[PDB]
Amino acid sequence: LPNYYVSILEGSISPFNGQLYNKIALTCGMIHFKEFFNSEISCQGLLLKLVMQCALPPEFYFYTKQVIEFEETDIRNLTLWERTDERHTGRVSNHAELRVLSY
Amino acid sequence: LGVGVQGASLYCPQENYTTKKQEKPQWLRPVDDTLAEDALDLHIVVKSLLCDTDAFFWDPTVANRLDSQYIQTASDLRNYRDGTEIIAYASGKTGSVLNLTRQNTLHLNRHNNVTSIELHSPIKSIKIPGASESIGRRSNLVGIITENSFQIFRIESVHSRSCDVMVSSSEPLYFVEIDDLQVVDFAAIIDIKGNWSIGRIPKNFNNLIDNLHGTIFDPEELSSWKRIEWFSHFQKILVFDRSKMIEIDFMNNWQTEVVQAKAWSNIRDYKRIDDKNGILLTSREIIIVGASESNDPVRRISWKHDLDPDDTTLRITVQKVKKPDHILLVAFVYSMRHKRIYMHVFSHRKANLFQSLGCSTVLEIPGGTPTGIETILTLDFELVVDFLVKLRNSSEVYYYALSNTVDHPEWASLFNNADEREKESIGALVSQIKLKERERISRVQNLIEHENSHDEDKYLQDLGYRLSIATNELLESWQKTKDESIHSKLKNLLENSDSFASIPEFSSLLDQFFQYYQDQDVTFIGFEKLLHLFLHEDVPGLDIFYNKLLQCWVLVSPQAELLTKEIVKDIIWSLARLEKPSLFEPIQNEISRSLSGPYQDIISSWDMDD
Amino acid sequence: VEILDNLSNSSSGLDFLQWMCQIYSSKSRFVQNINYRSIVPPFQTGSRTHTAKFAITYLWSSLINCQKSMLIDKISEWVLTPPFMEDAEVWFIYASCHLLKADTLSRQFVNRDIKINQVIKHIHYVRTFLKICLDKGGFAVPSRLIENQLKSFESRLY
DNA sequence: TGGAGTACAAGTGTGAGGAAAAGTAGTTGGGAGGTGAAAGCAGTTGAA
DNA sequence: TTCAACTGCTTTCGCATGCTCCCAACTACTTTTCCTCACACTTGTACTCCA
Repeated sequence: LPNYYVSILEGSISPFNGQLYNKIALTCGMIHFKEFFNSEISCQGLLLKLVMQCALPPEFYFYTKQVIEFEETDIRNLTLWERTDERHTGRVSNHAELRVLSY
Repeated sequence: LGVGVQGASLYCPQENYTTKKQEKPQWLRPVDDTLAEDALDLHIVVKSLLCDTDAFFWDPTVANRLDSQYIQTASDLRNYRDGTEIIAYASGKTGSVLNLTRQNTLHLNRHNNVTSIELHSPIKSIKIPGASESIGRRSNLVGIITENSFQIFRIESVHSRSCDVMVSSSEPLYFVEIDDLQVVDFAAIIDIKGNWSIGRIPKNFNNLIDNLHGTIFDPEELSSWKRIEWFSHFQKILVFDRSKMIEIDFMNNWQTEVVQAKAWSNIRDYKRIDDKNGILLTSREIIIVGASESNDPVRRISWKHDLDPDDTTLRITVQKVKKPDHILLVAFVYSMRHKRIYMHVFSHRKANLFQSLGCSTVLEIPGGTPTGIETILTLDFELVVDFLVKLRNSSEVYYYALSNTVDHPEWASLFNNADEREKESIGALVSQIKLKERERISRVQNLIEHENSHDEDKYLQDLGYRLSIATNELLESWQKTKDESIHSKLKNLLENSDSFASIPEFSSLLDQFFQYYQDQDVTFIGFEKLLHLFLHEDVPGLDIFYNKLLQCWVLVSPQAELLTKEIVKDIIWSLARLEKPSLFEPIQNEISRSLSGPYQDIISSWDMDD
Repeated sequence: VEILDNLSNSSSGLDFLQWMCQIYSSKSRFVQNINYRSIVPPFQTGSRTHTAKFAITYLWSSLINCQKSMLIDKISEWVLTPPFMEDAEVWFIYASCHLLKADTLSRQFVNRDIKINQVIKHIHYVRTFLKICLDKGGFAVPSRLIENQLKSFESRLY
């Protein structure tokens, strides 16, 4: 195996500045993750973990939840985005799990 | 005197177990290494406060912005009174504003009166020289360097009735030779970029540079750090850069390049210790205590210790300690990247005998990092020391007495917006949850009074039947849609999808709902072996998942009871992805897409090999 | 020092310095034209005209340890085998091996045939090996004090 | 009142900066190699 | 004449042999192909000050 098929295949650099989501954009474009599979996330399994990390009283679980219901058009369906076009990662934070973190 | 020298260099790195045996048969320490032996030295702060107020580089032409040392004015050159400690520092907008007593610590005076002389140029260096013990006094003058000028001031005869510190002056001698000057020392002796001169100081503030000077100009040195000091009082200046040290006598005509540090080091800082002979030099990779020579005071390079931290912006402060049989010399290096310190304890004995102890470090305040650390002369084995710092991205001057005995602006200045129509409409959601939290505590309390009833049991009887119709429809909704080669809700019901309140009793329903199905096209993923990413440990039952969550929010909530029930139930409304088809569904598509590629793609699509 | 300052279940620290001067010690010439990165001469390599910092460390720390078991012949033979014919600091310690012999042997515990004219070698080895320390380059020794040490050894020789 | 310029935003277009195991580069510093007598005695020529 | 001469050949055993690398060890800079997204212009929709 040649000298650059061994270095790409090893863990040379870590994913940085949101690099991990941006390969999921090429993974949602080279095959469309929409209209084949389902891009719905279990966002309650997300927020269950984030409460006991910071150990606020669990009142903020629904207080976060009323925020997400108020902002999201079509309340449910914090879906994952697709990008099939080019290298232009959109500057919108279109990814589902990152939207929960800003909420 | 020991044995270790070379005549040009003299080394003792960290725990080399150095080269200075003599085999003294005196039956008490039969070796005289360059190392001491004693117990530890832990350092604790005594914190106080004194006063207050492109991006990937730093301009080395700045040296200091503050100085503070004991002074002896003309009235103290006359009377019995000797010693008042002052401070000379900068403040204001661009640092161009130029402006005491010791109760138990160092503190600013009671009369809160500084001497505000106005300066029309940014300040690059503030220092007072300090005098020698062969002239008997402590010098009353002060020399500073601006960006546009070079101004020399002088303190004269302060008061005690109001603690009034007043200044006389020398004039701003502007750049008649138009080159920026770098580091001054008095002990108008100046170091311009590459060249230098010896000046004359006037006593006449009622209205200069001699014809002896030189240069060290290195064409192969691309920085502009320069540095001069009087060395051993015989009109010998030491002119530095980040490449070499030149020894220049400006009274005779005799120049010498002494140190040459271009190969694997540089010169970072050179603090002139108030001692006449012993003076430290800080390089990178090594801390040098090169003193002067006994016979002929030219230069004698003495015992040194290596320094592992590497950076381009390292400086040093060094404070003596007088003891009866010896003299300590602590060595605080610091940088502009981090908050850490590094210290070493040398020792000077009577026959120019040097030793060493070891190294330690302390911690500091998390607002920025230091840029300049200044020690206190303190007017004169239970070691003590005192100093004061100044951090970057700050302008406060703390106080420390070390002895042997995080809010970011962008996370704060982004919120709290100041409009009038938008002043309470953000809180409309705050009024919305108070419309829903008062609601959704009464809707659950319908079910909380229901405990082991028949009135709540008939809901689950309808629940096992309302899911059972649309799911066998969904099982055959996947056989009609099987000729595809091209999905899970658990919200098929519409009654409430919230109307039962028990952790053990719904598990009796769903496991019986699991014993309902045995045919193909219906498959259920695990829950007692798949929930466990939250507790990060064993979850032997879904019921005892709630058990320690019941032991979790006891003190932090009103009544603490029903919310922990309903979120665990909401995971059953969220984690339960239970509509995977059976084995005809992957197998019909693990071979069909395997046919879309040829025989080259077959064997390169391979598992079950290890 | 983590083996030298442990001394509880130790490997004595001096076996590791023996590991250093057995595999890294090379007598190549310092070629000086190649641009050295990540290996630097003055504190980790051991070329000709530059005895290694870890090689002369294993000299002093195995003579201080050699005193503190009271084996001197085990190192006096061992220093004899390299002709480090450039540096002067290894000639002082090669004199200092015999200077510890002429201090330890010159006791005699009587209150006399071979012990008197064996030390007369060890005085003569310190005197000739200190002169070749002065014959080489810059490394000054207190050779006025050592002859005050050596004559005090002679006071029990007589 | 009916019609023009402030700028919230948004997708279009073009290369550039980063990574590493490999290789060739530049010196040395070793190593074994490989490119007549002791005495005859004769014949013949010796030479001014 | 008288003489050397130097060439020739023979036992005795015999002693008995006489252009400079090529490749290791160090090291270093360069080789080879890959990878993830910044800059800027432009375009839209809006509400301002327009007679």
